[PDB]
Amino acid sequence: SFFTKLTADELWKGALAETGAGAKKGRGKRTKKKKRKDLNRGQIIGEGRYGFLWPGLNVPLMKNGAVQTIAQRSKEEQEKVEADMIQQREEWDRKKKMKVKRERGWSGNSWGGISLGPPDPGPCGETYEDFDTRILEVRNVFTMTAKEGRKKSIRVLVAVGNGKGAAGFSI
Amino acid sequence: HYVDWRMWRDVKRRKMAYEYADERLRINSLRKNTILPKILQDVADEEIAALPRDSCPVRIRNRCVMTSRPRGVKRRWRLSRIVFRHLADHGQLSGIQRATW
Amino acid sequence: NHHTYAELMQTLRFLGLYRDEHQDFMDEQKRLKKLRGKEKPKKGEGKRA
Amino acid sequence: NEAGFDDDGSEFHEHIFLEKHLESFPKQGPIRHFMELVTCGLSKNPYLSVKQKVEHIEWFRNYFNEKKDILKESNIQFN
Amino acid sequence: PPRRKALPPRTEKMAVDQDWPSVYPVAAPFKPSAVPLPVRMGYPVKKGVPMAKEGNLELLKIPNFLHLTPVAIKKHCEALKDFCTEWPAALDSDEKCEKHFPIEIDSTDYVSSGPSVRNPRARVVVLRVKLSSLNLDDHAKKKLIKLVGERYCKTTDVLTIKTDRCPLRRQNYDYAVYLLTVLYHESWNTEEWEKSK
Amino acid sequence: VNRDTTAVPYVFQDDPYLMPASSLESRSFLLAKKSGENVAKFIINSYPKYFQKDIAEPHIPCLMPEYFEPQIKDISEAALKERIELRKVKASVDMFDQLLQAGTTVSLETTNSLLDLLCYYNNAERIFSLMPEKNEHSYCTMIRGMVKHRAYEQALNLYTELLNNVYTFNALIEATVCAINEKFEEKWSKILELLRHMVAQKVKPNLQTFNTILKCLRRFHVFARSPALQVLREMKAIGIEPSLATYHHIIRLFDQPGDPLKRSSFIIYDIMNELMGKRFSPKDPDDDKFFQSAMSICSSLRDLELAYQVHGLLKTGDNWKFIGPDQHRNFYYSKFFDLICLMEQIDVTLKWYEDLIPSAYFPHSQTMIHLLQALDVANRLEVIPKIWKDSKEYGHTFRSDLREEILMLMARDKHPPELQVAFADCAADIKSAYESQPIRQTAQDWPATSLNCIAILFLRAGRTQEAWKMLGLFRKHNKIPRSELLNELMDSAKVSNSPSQAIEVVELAS
Amino acid sequence: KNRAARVRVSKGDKPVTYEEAHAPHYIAHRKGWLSLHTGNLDGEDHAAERTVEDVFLRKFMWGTFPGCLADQLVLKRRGNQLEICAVVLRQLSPHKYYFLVGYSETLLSYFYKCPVRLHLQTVPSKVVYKYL
Amino acid sequence: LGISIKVHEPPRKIERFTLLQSVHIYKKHRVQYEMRTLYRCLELEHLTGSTADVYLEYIQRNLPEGVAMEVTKTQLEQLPEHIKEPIW
Amino acid sequence: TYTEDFIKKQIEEFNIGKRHLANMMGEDPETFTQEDIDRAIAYLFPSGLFEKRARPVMKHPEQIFPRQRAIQWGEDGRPFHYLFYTGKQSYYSLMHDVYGMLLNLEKHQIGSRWLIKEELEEMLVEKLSDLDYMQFIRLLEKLLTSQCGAAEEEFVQRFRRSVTLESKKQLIEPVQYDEQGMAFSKSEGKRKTAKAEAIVYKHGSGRIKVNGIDYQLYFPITQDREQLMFPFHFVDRLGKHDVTCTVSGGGRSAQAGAIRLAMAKALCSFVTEDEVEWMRQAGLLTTDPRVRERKKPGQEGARRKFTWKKR
RNA sequence: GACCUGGCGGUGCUUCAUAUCCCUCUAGAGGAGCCUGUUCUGUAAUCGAUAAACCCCGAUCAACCUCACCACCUCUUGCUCAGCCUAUAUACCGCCAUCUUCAGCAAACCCUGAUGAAGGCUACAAAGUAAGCGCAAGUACCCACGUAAAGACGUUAGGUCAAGGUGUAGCCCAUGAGGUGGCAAGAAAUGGGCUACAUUUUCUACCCCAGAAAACUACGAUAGCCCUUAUGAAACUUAAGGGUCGAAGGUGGAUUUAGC
RNA sequence: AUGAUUUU
Ligand SMILES: [K+]
Ligand SMILES: [K+]
Ligand SMILES: [K+]
Ligand SMILES: [K+]
Ligand SMILES: [Mg+2]
Ligand SMILES: [Mg+2]
Ligand SMILES: [Mg+2]
Ligand SMILES: [Mg+2]
Ligand SMILES: [Mg+2]
Ligand SMILES: [Mg+2]
Ligand SMILES: [Mg+2]
Ligand SMILES: [Mg+2]
Ligand SMILES: [Mg+2]
Ligand SMILES: [Mg+2]
Ligand SMILES: [Mg+2]
Ligand SMILES: [Mg+2]
Ligand SMILES: [Mg+2]
Ligand SMILES: [Mg+2]
Ligand SMILES: [Mg+2]
Ligand SMILES: [Mg+2]
Ligand SMILES: [Mg+2]
Ligand SMILES: [Mg+2]
Ligand SMILES: [Mg+2]
Ligand SMILES: [Mg+2]
Ligand SMILES: [Mg+2]
Ligand SMILES: [Mg+2]
Ligand SMILES: [Mg+2]
Ligand SMILES: [Mg+2]
Repeated sequence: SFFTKLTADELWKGALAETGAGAKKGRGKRTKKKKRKDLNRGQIIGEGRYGFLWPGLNVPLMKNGAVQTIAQRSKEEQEKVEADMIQQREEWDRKKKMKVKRERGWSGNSWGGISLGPPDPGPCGETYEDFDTRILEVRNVFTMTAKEGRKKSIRVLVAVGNGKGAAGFSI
Repeated sequence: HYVDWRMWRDVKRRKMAYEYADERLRINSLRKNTILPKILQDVADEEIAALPRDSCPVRIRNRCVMTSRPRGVKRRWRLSRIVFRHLADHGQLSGIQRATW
Repeated sequence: NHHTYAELMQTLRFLGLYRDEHQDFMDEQKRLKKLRGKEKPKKGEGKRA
Repeated sequence: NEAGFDDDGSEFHEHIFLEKHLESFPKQGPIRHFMELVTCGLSKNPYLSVKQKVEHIEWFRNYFNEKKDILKESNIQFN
Repeated sequence: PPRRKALPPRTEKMAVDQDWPSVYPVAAPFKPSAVPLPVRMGYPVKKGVPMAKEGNLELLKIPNFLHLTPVAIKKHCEALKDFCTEWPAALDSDEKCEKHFPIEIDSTDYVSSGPSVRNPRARVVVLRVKLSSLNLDDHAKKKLIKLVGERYCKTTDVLTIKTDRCPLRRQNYDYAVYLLTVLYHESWNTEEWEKSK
Repeated sequence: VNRDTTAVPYVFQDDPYLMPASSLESRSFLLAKKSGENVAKFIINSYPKYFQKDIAEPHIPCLMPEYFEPQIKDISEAALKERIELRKVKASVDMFDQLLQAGTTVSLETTNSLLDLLCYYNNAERIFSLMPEKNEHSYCTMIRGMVKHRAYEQALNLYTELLNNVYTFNALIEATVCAINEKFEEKWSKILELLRHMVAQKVKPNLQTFNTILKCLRRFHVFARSPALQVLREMKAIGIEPSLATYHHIIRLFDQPGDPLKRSSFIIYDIMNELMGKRFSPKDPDDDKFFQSAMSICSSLRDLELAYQVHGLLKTGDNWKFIGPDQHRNFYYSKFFDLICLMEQIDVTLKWYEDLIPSAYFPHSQTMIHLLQALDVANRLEVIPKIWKDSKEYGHTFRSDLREEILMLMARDKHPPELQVAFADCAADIKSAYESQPIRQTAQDWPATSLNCIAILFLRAGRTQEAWKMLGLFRKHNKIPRSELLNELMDSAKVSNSPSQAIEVVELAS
Repeated sequence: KNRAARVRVSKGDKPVTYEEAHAPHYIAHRKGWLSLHTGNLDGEDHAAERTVEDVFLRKFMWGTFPGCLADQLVLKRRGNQLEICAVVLRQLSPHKYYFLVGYSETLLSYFYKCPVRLHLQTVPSKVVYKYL
Repeated sequence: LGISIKVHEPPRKIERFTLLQSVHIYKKHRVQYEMRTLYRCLELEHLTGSTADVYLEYIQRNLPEGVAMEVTKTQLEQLPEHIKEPIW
Repeated sequence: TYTEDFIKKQIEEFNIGKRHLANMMGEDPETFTQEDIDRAIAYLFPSGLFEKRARPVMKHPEQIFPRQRAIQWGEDGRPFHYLFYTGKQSYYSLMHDVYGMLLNLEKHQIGSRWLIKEELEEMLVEKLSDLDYMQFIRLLEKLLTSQCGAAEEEFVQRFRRSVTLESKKQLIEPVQYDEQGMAFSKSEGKRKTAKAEAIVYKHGSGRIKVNGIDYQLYFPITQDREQLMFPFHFVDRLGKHDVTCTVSGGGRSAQAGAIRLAMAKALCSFVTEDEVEWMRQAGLLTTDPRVRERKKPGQEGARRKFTWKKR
């Protein structure tokens, strides 16, 4: 039925299942997580399967100084449009599947030795483009809470330096 | 394109009950009086029994027109309780609010 | 009239004047299942038969 | 609340007084008593038009004509 | 090129002395670009203020009386004054109205919203008449009261007849008048079986 | 209620983003809305079953699915008449041929109706020949169809056949004038001959006959001026009241592209006196063109009083509905506003500007130029920045003709400091418009006069640094600053005691 | 705990409007109804019909104007006239807005056999009442 | 328009009902809804048919959405010709 | 954060809209008040939301917008107040002034409530703590107790607000005269779903007509007659007045209580002021708010709960 | 080995619970009959809830329909651009339960612990400032009282794939659709409720001044049997009324519920 | 007096 339908957000929220008791105490793995895909990205208003051309929405309102009439693309032309849309979708999927190489630190999966880039500028027009920040240790410390039980927190040690004798560290 | 086959059967029963409705009324009028002869009344009983089953008005159930729920349906809006509450909470129903007194 | 309320919107969507997020979600999921390998068996094609 | 709705220009006497349609029906007997009840119900009915009110009477006349043999068994004569 | 820029609201072009009824001729949804009123609506947040008229859905959810300003109402009534007649001066009091028009007719019209306007409650017609006005002697008065039964209230000396059988209001009115006529004539008529009272 | 000035036309939305800015945008938005209505109607007609559910009481026939199909498929006269009513020209003629081959009789009225459909929308000639009996109605409609199809000689020949055996005479008059290119007197003699035929047949000429004659006489620019009055006297003698199209034909004929136009002035004066205080009704398809043609005469004669008489006649009662289509209303409003700016007090002209623009129409770039010229004549230059803001609102930001006129007018003479600062702000806004021209996709224009005026205004307002930036634009765009501009630069340098600036002015001057 | 039409708290960067930030118990106290009609009145009828029409109209407008509507719709009925008021964005061109408005009004008028009039109020962005 | 009018406020009506708060096995917890109908009666006396028709048309067209109107008539009539005297 | 320039723009917009609103309503723009603005807003934009702040409001920007203090540091960044680096300059400067006045006084030697905390925040703009409020009140009280000068008395009165002390004296119905000239008083009483209107004459034969029926016949229960005797017997006026009372709604006991309240209030127009006060202190002039409590869903009754099973 | 936090303690002290822990106050349940759920037994015959937080619960409700169960039979692009009340509530959206008859949850900063998990208060003040949610305040009913409503973050992988939608997995001559017929009971136990065991009662007039009955013809079934009536096409079955009979029950074991 | 094994 038409009324037994939901919106994109109402469907993706259920499909992704980000909430729930599973993702609260490490009861599920992150490997099988699926990412949300926008279905309104490549779609243009006025495009249909039948390939009708509506003046003012799908095609320009006036052509050669005259108002266009309602037209319909040929079967071959519509097949070309469908093939173009499929090719664009596959290219977009390929770009997402492309992986950007990241320089590893002391080890392949170790956060130590990885640079965090220049420090964030201060609110008073102060910049630290000369300084460089690198990570030394990332540790997941835990504490016990009455309600939630184990409480997970991240402790990170970093070091900043400019290369001219001025340097420091913080946690 | 209805919600389910149960709703589709209910629609068919309503359509077949809307038909044959006057014929049932006329025959049942003969059956529901003592003035007419008993033999004629018995023949009317045979005719109304021989009428199609789906034409019987008691086979119609007031299901939800949104989720095909056979129970928990308000007759004024023809909606199930869950759908009615969802619309009322969203505010899409005029003049309906939470009752506090 | 659920037949009217469904076919009319289906016609509008095929004419490019109505966008249905739910229908797009179903089509995308069906396409992904076909790519994964799980495709709807055709009528008369009995896997158990 | 009634614009665009006319019941063929019928009047109150046509809608109510349906005894003129019982000329075929016998004026005495249980059949007459039953038809008096039917006509009284049709006259009190506000949701029916004159055409369908006559149609109910026509159906009863046809049904009684078909079942005249049963009426003969029960010592009743129709038309 | 940059996206199309919305023009400044026409309230700036509007002057203080303006024909507001002309600005809002009929009932229209609230438009901040057309209403030169800095009206705010909405429950304020902590250390906040009610939301501005631009984008305020609450203002849009209010049936506005902009088209019904007092100046507009007076002007509309002045134009419509040509369409109205004058009540008779002789019927100054309700007693005189009752004296000249003993029969009163009551009917109800219903205004609804939606594609359909049909309403079965619009067929009811009520006819009230005082039996004192009717030319009734002792026999006719008593027979009429017995015939009508509870339809006549002795305290008010008023006979009330309600007709709803007829599908149309005009047919109900005709039936009500016909019932009153036959009741009056039969009440005056004397039958032999009445001697067994 | 009364007409409101700040509001846009009622057809458009009342949203700042949705309201049109220019006349071209106004036309495009209406066409887009009409396109949407056509698309919706096409969907309804293509799929009627989705809308066959009556829920409104009383019934609304217009809001119902449309059916234009020959339901009766049987080959019969009744179904043939149905297709004639449905105006299916191809189906009707094929069915008529099949009916004729079958041998069943066809009524004369049905045959005449088929001819009327074919003539308005060969096959018609073949059917006309195949008619066992050709009646005067069939001859008349065939002549009218030929005249509509520009077969004037064929129509005249058919009329000769009819003679051997009102609208017809109108077709004949058009046919005689258009088929041949003889002299005006010969065409007038042909018209008189047709009138003599009309008298012989006892047929009364009508308003359409008179309008067709006048438009045919209009084809001769000057030869048929006096005969137009003769036709007009004939109309009065018969008793036919002239229509707006009749007056439109008279003015377009009597008034020609000539210098004196003394008789044209007399004709329009008499027509306005004749039509003063009179309401009008639709009588002829050319009634709309009357007001635009009259306004053109008013603009040509430079008679604003006459234009106000035309405007007053338009606003009398329901005569405003005869203003005409969009192109007619644009021409009428533009000429009316231009004449107002030319021959009226500036204060009343501003009142007319507020009442008309933009409620009546979106002004053209030339109209805005004329308004600036009127302000220049009135020596009220404080409104020039306001006109620039109006031009930006109305879509005249990048025409570059108004920009040059505004800059030249502001920098023409010195002003009090308050007005000078306002002019400097307007010049900066125009400078930003030049920096953001949509024409920059092809080329960017920085006129030397525009650069000089902006720099002069900045210097007079005290924007010395901005003037140096303007000088940088001068050497960037290969434009030479004027001597007066250099003198102002030297004065500023001397005030600031800056020999470096003085050397800079000398260097750029050399 | 209740979770009926309530936008729960979050990190604090979630923008919400006035309608969606107010819980259903605030109806008729701090916010009004999104639809007005005489169906839900003592003695009146066709409440179910109005509800079905309102649901279809909201879904039809949502699909007809993808990425355009900012807030919910205000539906009003006066006799035979139907008024649909929407707050939309400005991303689309005015030609597309006018084309859809004309198409939507004509299609709905023929479908529901009543004069349907659509009004649009464009805003630069979605109005944020608060950040939950 | 010069019409004598009297306005009073009839008592309001509140229609309340209850529904299940949850979807399952939670009969105890309920959610209660209500519909409030406020009445306003305006009685206009001593007017003619033409004046009444104009007034009704004006108010009905200006009636805001979500408001229902019921107009009760009181028409004055004389005795019918047949009931003038007892012919029977 | 709202700047002063934004406030000025809102004030200008408010003035323009006020003149436009007066033009719309067809009244004099000069003699237009906030009440006139409120009436116009209510009529033009009718809102039935129970919370008033959710309705459309058009007031002055000063009242609508909150109050913010000016920036203490200028272009050079130097704060303008000596006690700026305390974070609560307004409070501490006020405490400094009070302490200074206390030193000066040492050298020299019902409706007034102390300022509430919330209004103290408004006066001092900056936020204060509960104990900060307590310390400020303590200093003001100590200042008031000490010998106050003219300036000190003015300073103390600055931080005080007037309180209207409502009197508990029972109102007296005006005495009316009937056709016969007899004096009488008319009053009303209300019990739970019971309403009674009583007309009590100054002099009479001690009769009490309830709905045209004598009391012993209308209320056969002795307790109801005890209720009717309570007012007159209390003021020692038993049998010296006549009462004609009509009661409707409720049970027999509710009707008796409603009549008792109506007669007692009507009798107050004939008894002395001390007797009126004594009746009020005896409970004869106070309406009883005890009414039937609504039943709640999920419960057998108002407070009664369903049977609870541990397992 | 020594610590941080939480939980727990038949762990100390102080104040405490206001239908509330005990001594107290009222009326009940548990024993009788009946109505209605559940557990076990039986048939060919659904499913779910099933400590507090299930048990007149999904149902503001089942002779056909509902029905999703079973037996038999019938149909194959199937009312649907299919369909599936099929397995997973331990993938979820959506409505909820409970602590809550709480008051805490905290973004963004700063400080302390030698820069460890972590902690951050003393008012005659000693490192905390705090946006926001909740509480509070407003709002609804008869007031400012009371009752509603509201009640965050989280716990119980709590309940709901059978309101509806949906991820994954499964079938497509069947785990889909339709027709006919049929079960939904009691060996036994138990939850909730109704009616009684009577004299502060039973019948009658009355709605509060009476007359009768009152221990084997007293009280007491809404139980059983027969008849009639109402709806329905279909009433041995649903309901109401009348007729017939007058059973257990004589204040209830351990235990337990609600009320300011 | 007791609370089956693996489940961050
Ligand atoms: K017990
Ligand atoms: K599932
Ligand atoms: K029990
Ligand atoms: K294991
Ligand atoms: Mg690796
Ligand atoms: Mg049923
Ligand atoms: Mg709860
Ligand atoms: Mg109780
Ligand atoms: Mg028991
Ligand atoms: Mg079970
Ligand atoms: Mg189970
Ligand atoms: Mg079955
Ligand atoms: Mg069954
Ligand atoms: Mg199945
Ligand atoms: Mg399992
Ligand atoms: Mg769960
Ligand atoms: Mg309170
Ligand atoms: Mg509660
Ligand atoms: Mg609260
Ligand atoms: Mg579980
Ligand atoms: Mg379970
Ligand atoms: Mg199966
Ligand atoms: Mg008993
Ligand atoms: Mg019995
Ligand atoms: Mg029966
Ligand atoms: Mg007995
Ligand atoms: Mg053991
Ligand atoms: Mg263990």
